[PDB]
Amino acid sequence: RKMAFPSGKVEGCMVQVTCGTTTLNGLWLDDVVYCPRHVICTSEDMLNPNYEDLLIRKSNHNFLVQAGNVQLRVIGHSMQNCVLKLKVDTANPKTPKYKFVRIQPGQTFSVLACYNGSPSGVYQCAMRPNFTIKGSFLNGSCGSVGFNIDYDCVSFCYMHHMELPTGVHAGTDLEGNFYGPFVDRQTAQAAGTDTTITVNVLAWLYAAVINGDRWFLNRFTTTLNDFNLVAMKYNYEPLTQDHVDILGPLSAQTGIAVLDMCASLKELLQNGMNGRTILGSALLEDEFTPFDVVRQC
Amino acid sequence: FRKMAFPSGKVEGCMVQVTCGTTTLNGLWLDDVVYCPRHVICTSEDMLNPNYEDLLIRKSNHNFLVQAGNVQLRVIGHSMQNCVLKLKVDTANPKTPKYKFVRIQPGQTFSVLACYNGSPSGVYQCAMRPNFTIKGSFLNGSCGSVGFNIDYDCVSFCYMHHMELPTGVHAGTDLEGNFYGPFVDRQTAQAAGTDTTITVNVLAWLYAAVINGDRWFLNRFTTTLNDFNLVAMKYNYEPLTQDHVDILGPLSAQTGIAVLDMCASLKELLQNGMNGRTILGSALLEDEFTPFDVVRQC
Ligand SMILES: *[C@H](O)[C@H](C[C@@H]1CC=NC1=O)NC(=O)[C@H](CC(C)C)NC(=O)OCc1ccccc1F
Repeated sequence: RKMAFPSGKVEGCMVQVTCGTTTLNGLWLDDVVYCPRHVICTSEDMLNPNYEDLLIRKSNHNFLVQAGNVQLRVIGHSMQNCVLKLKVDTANPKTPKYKFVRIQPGQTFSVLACYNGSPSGVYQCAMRPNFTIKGSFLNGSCGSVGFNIDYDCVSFCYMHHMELPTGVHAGTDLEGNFYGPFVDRQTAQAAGTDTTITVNVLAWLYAAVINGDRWFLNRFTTTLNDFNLVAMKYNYEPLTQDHVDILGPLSAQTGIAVLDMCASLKELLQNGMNGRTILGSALLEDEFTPFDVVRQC
Repeated sequence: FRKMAFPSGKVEGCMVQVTCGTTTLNGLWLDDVVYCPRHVICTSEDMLNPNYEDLLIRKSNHNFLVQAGNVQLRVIGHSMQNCVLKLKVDTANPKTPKYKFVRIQPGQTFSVLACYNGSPSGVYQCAMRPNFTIKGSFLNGSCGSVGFNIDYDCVSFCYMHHMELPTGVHAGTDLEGNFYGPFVDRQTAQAAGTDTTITVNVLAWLYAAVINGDRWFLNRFTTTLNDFNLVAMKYNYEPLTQDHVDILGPLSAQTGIAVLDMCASLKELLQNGMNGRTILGSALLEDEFTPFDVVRQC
């Protein structure tokens, strides 16, 4: 089962941010609220916004920040890349221990989808190799954040800014730097060609085994380089030696050598599933990391 | 589409741990009552067929250890409601949300906050199968984890976890302690009925495909509900109820496609197969999204 981190620590930080006729979500940590800077745009602005220009023309009192029924007074504002930072006069007592991180493609994270400052749903995503994320984000979701929880610490890794015409999504880290070649303007943008996260497919196959599913296994083996040749042919990421290392615990747990699973994946790529499913799916799933699988088994 | 859970924070604020001896499971702390599975009072010698009523008479308030984190909550009364233990505690939970206890129907979905020793580990979306099992992720120590939906500010609690079956699926009760399905809280091998496909959710999925402009499978014909139900059962699909017909109303309205017309389209897919075609990027029909789930993500 695809499993998200419990979202309570993040729900206590979500607020609503309005400028003009534009409302989206912000993240309130300590006495600062972080949100996408395109909240300051209007219809005409959005096509080619000169954000520094638009921002200097704004006053602190142009920002309406609401935490539920309560309006927070903005006592200062600044911009860090694509993220607007609003200083408010009061600190959030619900602020958890946190940090800002930039995740690598193939890493997963939970998304708390929010609208008008209110949490609506939580789900698990992966950072695609082409730096998109396949999410459920509608109008008004901008400022929703993605995160992981290690111990009692929330690592914020994603803030949501836009949809692409293919229906995937793009956004920034909490320093305001986009993942991928995207820009926060109202244009149709295309991503690089997406590739499949191989180490995650391998983790998922080990999971199907742990759960007693093994029809796809074979007795064949393969070298790492010969597997990577076939992987790349089918637009799968090559498997690094650290990726192999990371798969050790699942290998140990099932007694299936990593390169043996690679030989099984190779057969699937070349032949398909021929009606058969794995863990219920007709497709090879690649949004489960080794850690995600282990933690759940 | 994707499975999307409700935000879990209102439920996290209610999770505690309940311990008898060395046996620790999770409980749900609402106002001044903690709810947990009664088998917290079982020993290993008792697991195969406990006498819960006799096991409880031997129990006093001061034998129950209830903790929120490392903070003890003193128990001041206890009772048993079916398969659930109710422990009155001396502190009202300040984080109690608006809530209700609901008993859901097969096919309905809900979020599960998987907890261990009172600490949440993850949240995910489950479907109650037509045979009253759920396909969860539960390890040892997960009992007492709850399933819920959130409507506005109000948490509807619908599931409490009690056990695993040989097939690897899971079974449990509502918050009044009544099992879903024919199962009992004893350490015995129990078999669920044969699982069937959740027809109402497949229909919801077809509506979702139509809303997104994927509508090759729509035909010019209709059927009666009885005719559809009789065919459906031959393909191991659940028959539709009047409540199923009714909760498809909004999607029927959104699309202008009568429920019974969508049933005729489904019938043709069941009889003729997909013919190497996809619906929403899939050769498989999905049955774990309810009409409400579809509306949420659309
Ligand atoms: C903020 O809430 C919003 C979220 C997206 C709206 C619908 N699904 C979403 O994920 N963000 C925006 O609307 C973006 C604002 C820009 C100034 C960055 N724009 C956007 O998502 O639309 C992209 C676009 C533009 C033109 C043609 C196609 C297309 F996809």
